[PDB]
Amino acid sequence: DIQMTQSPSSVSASVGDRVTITCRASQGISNWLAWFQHKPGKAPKLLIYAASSLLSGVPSRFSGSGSGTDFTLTISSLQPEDFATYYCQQANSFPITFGQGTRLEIKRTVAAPSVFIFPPSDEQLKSGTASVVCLLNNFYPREAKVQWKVDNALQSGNSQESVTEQDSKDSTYSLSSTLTLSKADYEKHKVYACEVTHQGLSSPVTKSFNRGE
Amino acid sequence: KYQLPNFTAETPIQNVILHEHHIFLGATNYIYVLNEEDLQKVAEYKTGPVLEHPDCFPCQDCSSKANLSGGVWKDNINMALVVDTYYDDQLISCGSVNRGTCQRHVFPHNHTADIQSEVHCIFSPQIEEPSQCPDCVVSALGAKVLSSVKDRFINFFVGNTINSSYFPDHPLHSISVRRLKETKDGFMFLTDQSYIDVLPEFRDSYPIKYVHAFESNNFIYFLTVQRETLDAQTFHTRIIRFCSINSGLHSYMEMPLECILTEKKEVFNILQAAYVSKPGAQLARQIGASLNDDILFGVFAQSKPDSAEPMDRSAMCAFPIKYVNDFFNKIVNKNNVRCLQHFYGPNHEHCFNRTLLRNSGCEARRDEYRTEFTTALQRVDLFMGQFSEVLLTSISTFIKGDLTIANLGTSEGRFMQVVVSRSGPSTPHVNFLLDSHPVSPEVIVEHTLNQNGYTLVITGKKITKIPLNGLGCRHFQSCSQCLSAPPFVQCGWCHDKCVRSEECLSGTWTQQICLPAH
Amino acid sequence: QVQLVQSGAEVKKPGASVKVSCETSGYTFTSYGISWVRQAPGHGLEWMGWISAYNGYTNYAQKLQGRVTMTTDTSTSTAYMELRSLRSDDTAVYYCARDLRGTNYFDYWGQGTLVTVSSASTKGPSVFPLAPGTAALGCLVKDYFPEPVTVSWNSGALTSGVHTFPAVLQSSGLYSLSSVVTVPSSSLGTQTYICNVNHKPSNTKVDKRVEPKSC
Ligand SMILES: *[C@@H]1O[C@H](CO[C@@H]2O[C@@H](C)[C@@H](O)[C@@H](O)[C@@H]2O)[C@@H](O[C@@H]2O[C@H](CO)[C@@H](O)[C@H](O)[C@H]2NC(C)=O)[C@H](O)[C@H]1NC(C)=O
Ligand SMILES: *[C@@H]1O[C@H](CO[C@@H]2O[C@@H](C)[C@@H](O)[C@@H](O)[C@@H]2O)[C@@H](O[C@@H]2O[C@H](CO)[C@@H](O)[C@H](O)[C@H]2NC(C)=O)[C@H](O)[C@H]1NC(C)=O
Ligand SMILES: *[C@@H]1O[C@H](CO)[C@@H](O[C@@H]2O[C@H](CO)[C@@H](O)[C@H](O)[C@H]2NC(C)=O)[C@H](O)[C@H]1NC(C)=O
Ligand SMILES: *[C@@H]1O[C@H](CO)[C@@H](O[C@@H]2O[C@H](CO)[C@@H](O)[C@H](O)[C@H]2NC(C)=O)[C@H](O)[C@H]1NC(C)=O
Ligand SMILES: *[C@@H]1O[C@H](CO)[C@@H](O)[C@H](O)[C@H]1NC(C)=O
Repeated sequence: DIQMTQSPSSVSASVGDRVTITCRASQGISNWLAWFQHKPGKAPKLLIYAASSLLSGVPSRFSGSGSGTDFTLTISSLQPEDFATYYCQQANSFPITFGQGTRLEIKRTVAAPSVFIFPPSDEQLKSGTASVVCLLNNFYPREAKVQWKVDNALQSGNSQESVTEQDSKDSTYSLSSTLTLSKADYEKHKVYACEVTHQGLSSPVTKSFNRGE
Repeated sequence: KYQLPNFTAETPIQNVILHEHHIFLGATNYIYVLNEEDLQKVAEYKTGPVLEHPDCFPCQDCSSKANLSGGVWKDNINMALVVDTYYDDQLISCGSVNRGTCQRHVFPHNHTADIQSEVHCIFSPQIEEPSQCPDCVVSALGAKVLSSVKDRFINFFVGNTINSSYFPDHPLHSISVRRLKETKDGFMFLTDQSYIDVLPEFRDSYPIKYVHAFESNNFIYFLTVQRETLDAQTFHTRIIRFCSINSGLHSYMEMPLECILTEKKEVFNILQAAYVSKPGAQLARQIGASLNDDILFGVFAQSKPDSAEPMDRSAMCAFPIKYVNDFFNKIVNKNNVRCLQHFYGPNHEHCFNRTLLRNSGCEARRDEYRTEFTTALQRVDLFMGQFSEVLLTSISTFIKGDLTIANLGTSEGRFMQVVVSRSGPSTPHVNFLLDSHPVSPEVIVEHTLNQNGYTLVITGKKITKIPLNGLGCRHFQSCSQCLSAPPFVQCGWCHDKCVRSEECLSGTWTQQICLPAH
Repeated sequence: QVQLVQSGAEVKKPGASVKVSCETSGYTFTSYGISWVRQAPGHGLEWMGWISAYNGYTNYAQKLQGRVTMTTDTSTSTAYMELRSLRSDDTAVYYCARDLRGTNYFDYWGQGTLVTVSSASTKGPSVFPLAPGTAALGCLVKDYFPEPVTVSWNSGALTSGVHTFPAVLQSSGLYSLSSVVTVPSSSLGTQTYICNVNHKPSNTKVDKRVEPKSC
């Protein structure tokens, strides 16, 4: 097998900047290299083949370079339609190998999250399991750190997180953590708290509730 | 019995290049690199027998992409050899196999002979249009490639001989100009008028073999051997002149050449080799030329009837390039000019009611016209029958004083040096046997110091470095005979040998008296 | 119009096999090759194999333990891929691409099918409410299989400020997502907020009302 190495793995830029993704080939592949643009919900879109040959319809701002083992993809002036996950593929030998991808993300002003907390409804708790959820609404960047505390004591091994994609309008994020416990371990503790650390908050924001209050 | 710097290669040698004191040989399945001084082998590179597969493209790992069992090895005969100096100096080689694609070898600074260090094939597929291949350069049936840098880019003027089997699947262009992309990873055709092909109906009935190609006076010329018309079975030679503006084919014209021997008059209508050079003073005043003018020296032969195969009857004609251009610009009228019969149809819309504009000698228009002359450009043989019973196959030219001297090679493998003059006996002052193999027309002439250079001559698997002066002496075996040498060879007797003063290292060298014995 | 149209999504139990089809149109079929590329959740693209309808040549990745089998029907110009001995590792999206023979330059693709491999069975979701200057309320769609679920609000009348999160695979093998929305807190008494959870695999259409708690 022959290994491809993309760099960087993820990078953020504003509209109108130049962004360059480098690909390193394990062996000399000559100019048998393609670049792909991949957006969620659709198949990968071939942009550049033969290291530097653009496909019909691809804008001029996309440019290919490199030969042998070093390759480069360049976007001169970014546009909103260009933020996606780009992949580096070889066409030189079997097995065919891709890169690890590169996430391109829009840069905006830092925005503090809006932290909410939802206790378990009585329906599920009357069934055996209770799940408390914590919400971080419309923030940037994704430097979120959420940790659960019960009776002022940290939690581990029971939280599962989930993040939305960058919003098409205001370029923000949103995160939902689900702390799942059994009704037995739930009815033994009083206060349930969610701690949030973010690059846009002066101090770690904690949102708590009492089990019956 | 001549001790000369030579080199054998174990495979036939096609083209040869001289650059930076190294000699590059493009041979069947190999590319050799010799030291210029002694023709000792310095470097090699194996373009050897290669396996062809349709699903395999240049620079690929074919052994992992396809099933290669039972594959017939194909010998990769060199077809073109070029050196690029515009950017990083490199060596572009085009072989016969692998769709006739080319590859480049980059030269390092510390060492200028590393041809196996950095090698990049020049190929890019055309997924958009699967029938177009600008990287398929060279026809295996015969190709002449002339490269030149213009407008800060590298251009490839290619003449290809086409078999009818190529056209269905793997087609090529009769005359094309390809631009090397700035990424050096592919050629491209800038317009629909960058290439001129033969009609599919005439791929077999109208063969075209491209003999020579050169650049002069900001014009591109291609010497070729074609059929006189289409329905006729006799062959002749044409010279092709065109312009190239932004990698295009403009003002394309074909004009027939005729080399006659008035001793009614027989014509030698098949060019075997040519060489453009400037003339010496004598021949210059003998052909109405100046010392700085470019002359096209051509070696012609007579065709076996209704064929393009030449018999052992040769001739030698000089065509001053300025007279060629003036013949293009003046002879044109309302009867000599014709439409290109093999490009357009014999009954085409353009071939009926379109004329060359007189606003024109090199203009590029959106709808370019491509013409073909009726009256030929004739010249009389300058040797006047001296080689009318052998087959000359190689020629080059240099100047010694006021004399223009021609280096000729024959079919039988003979090399000879003759003095070119219309008024005078065209008797070769040098004449020996290089090899049993015919002498290749691909030769080199290098000048060093004061008109004392050499010429590289190819015969079979062997190439030999032949000095331009002093060989006329090395066949005399007596001082009374060494004294009778023609004055321009400047021979003299060194004790036991007949050489020139440069080659008499120690002892006595005499050119005045000789004292025989009785 | 040159198009590649793959089959539908499929769910299989571990140990079984799956056969995905890819019907192509718009070009001479034999003149191109067909490759297959899968992507697992949280991972990048992975080449599985290439097949040439002209020669019948096939090449598979040694990473797949020879569990792959690609076939081709030329008279109908369709490609087929078979993956046997399915593991949970093989839960992914499978793509069918074309290339100009040996170029491996994939210009046109299929839409990709979802193949889900897990020892779980089809179970309808359980919708639980997430009750409240600004207010936030949501729906917790818990324990369903397989993906996906479509979640709207007020029968599609409320789109602004809605965030439906991607599902997360629980330690039991049942997915669970949450779909929330922010609304002005001055409307919680004059505007009812309902979330519509539709799980087509189980034909489970559910409309759940979200109202603030008792106190
Ligand atoms: C690779 O292909 C060969 C096909 O055999 C020949 O190969 C080419 C040179 C060409 O001439 C084809 O038309 C020929 O048919 C396979 O070798 C044959 O395989 C068959 C079984 O299908 C067997 O009966 C024959 O004996 C084989 N022939 C020889 C000479 O061994 C071979 O199996 C293929 N290799 C693969 C697919 O890995
Ligand atoms: C060389 O001459 C061409 C052609 O002149 C034309 O010829 C006749 C057919 C008639 O139409 C005349 O009136 C024309 O002038 C010149 O080409 C024209 O160039 C202009 C420049 O913008 C262009 O708009 C016209 O369409 C061109 N027409 C044709 C027929 O080519 C040209 O300018 C002259 N000089 C060159 C080519 O250097
Ligand atoms: C070609 O050149 C080679 C040398 O490059 C000549 O071979 C040498 O010949 C001399 C005698 O003339 C021998 O003493 C040497 O041993 C030879 N060299 C080797 C390596 O064996 C050869 O004679 C030349 N041939 C011609 C036809 O000129
Ligand atoms: C086109 O011309 C080529 C050149 O000769 C022919 O190719 C040769 O064909 C013979 C007979 O089939 C083979 O034995 C040779 O190996 C071929 N290659 C050579 C001589 O280099 C070819 O046959 C011609 N086209 C057709 C349709 O016959
Ligand atoms: C050029 O570099 C090579 C490194 O491979 C070395 O072998 C060679 O000696 C160098 N040339 C010199 C030092 O003249």
